Amino acid sequence: RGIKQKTLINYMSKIKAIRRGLPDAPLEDITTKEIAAMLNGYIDEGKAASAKLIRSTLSDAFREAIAEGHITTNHVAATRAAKSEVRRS
DNA sequence: CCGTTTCGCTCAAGTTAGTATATTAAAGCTGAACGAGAAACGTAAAATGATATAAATATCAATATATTAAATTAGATTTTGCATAAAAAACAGACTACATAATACTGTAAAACACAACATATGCAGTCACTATGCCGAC
Repeated sequence: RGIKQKTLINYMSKIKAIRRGLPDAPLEDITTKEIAAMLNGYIDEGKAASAKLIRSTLSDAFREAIAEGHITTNHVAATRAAKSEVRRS
């Protein structure tokens, strides 16, 4: 997709967290519940900004999957995105 | 001179900062296959350079005089560019006459199938054998 080096690393850092927080079961078997169970698990730890990037990266991963004949719908576009206000003074 | 500890670096996982596009519409680029006329080449044949010497023929000045090709006219005429207009033939604008399809209407056989009482092979209904290791039992 022609990225600017660093940006690519950011994605990999978000993908490595998904495979460790979500089973390696079929995509169609992945319900919306098990996606919010892991998501909210990082929202209570104060990592609100992290949950926003993880869901945005994971959601886009399925859009490409649907395009290549794998799944019919994205069960990630149903969950809410955690808002995060800047705490930096 | 060498060892030990601090510091410059990069990998790994959180915390923020920034900018915003998809289709129409019509080209523009470039690798690869497609299709004739004119001149430089080349072997072969025809014209010419090679070559020389006494005898034959041309080289040329300076001026008188008869001769003639041919540009320079100058008047004569076919040739050439351009229509004008009517005789003669082509061809729509009419029309009845004639043979021909779409249609108007009568005349008649027969295709296509329901309906109904039988007739019966054949698939389905019900039970045992064919064919060969399981399971269970010993090794």
